[PDB]
Amino acid sequence: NLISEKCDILSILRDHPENRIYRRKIEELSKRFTAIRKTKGDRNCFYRALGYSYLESLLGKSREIFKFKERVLQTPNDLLAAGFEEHKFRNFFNAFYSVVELVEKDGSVSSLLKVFNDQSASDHIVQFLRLLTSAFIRNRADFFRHFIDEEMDIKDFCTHEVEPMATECDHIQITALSQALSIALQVEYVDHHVFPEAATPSVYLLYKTSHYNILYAADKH
Repeated sequence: NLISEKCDILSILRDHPENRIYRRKIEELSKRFTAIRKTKGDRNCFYRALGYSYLESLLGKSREIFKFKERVLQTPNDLLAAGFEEHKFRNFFNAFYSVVELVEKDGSVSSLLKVFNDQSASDHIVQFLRLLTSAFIRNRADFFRHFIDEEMDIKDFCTHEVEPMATECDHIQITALSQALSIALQVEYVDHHVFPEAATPSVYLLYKTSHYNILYAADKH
């Protein structure tokens, strides 16, 4: 499946024999986190992980859901301001928005996970999040241009490394999407620019070999 059920932290070792060199780190994670979900490794897992994990965190939080829904409703304007024609992002927006309404009206983890495990609806959701990232980059080109070579074109970067499905993310894309959606994200690293520890993150991800899974904090008891 695209997004797994919750499993033990220590399952990162017991499975995967490659992972035994990082046993002490995995054991320290096991004291701060209580679970991990696995995402398929298809070059889209940053977008799929962040989008699932963030929408999961909103379940049952009326006022957070309210404010997120209002931001997502403004997203067509970011897209249009970036140069995308309504014609082209429409179906991706609709699919994203329909998961936000599931969150708001259904409110259940199992229905959410069912959308994110449906290849088609889930890839639309990814493609939305990618176009949003690209829009955000392009509308803030004066900032994001400092992250690539001064003779490279930020627009090429969006066209080739952000918009197409199955292009791996890197720090630019993670910074752009998180800022676009106002997500407080903490990335943990099992073993080129680290992400900071967050105050009260809604999403924790575990990074290893350019792949992202989702962590759940035992910030508790």
